[PDB]
Amino acid sequence: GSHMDPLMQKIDISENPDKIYFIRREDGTVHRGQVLQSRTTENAAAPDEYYVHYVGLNRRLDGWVGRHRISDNADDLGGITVLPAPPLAPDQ
Repeated sequence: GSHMDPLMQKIDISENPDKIYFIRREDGTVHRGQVLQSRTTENAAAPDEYYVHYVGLNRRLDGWVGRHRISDNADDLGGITVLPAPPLAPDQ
């Protein structure tokens, strides 16, 4: 949460627009979605939202989604539409 890495400067679209991005829905069920735009709010030092267009899914569903929801890999999101077992308060 400080100083943007010289590479992790938010996912770049101009490289694979066709590439389908996965987005974890609020309920939890992850679903495909094409990203077209993105904005880092006024602050522009942490905030950032990507416009997602769920493929096949209702157009109304389309909107803005936080970076945390979008990910190139599904496993990170929800392991392919599956809720991960809640941690029993892990601590050494």
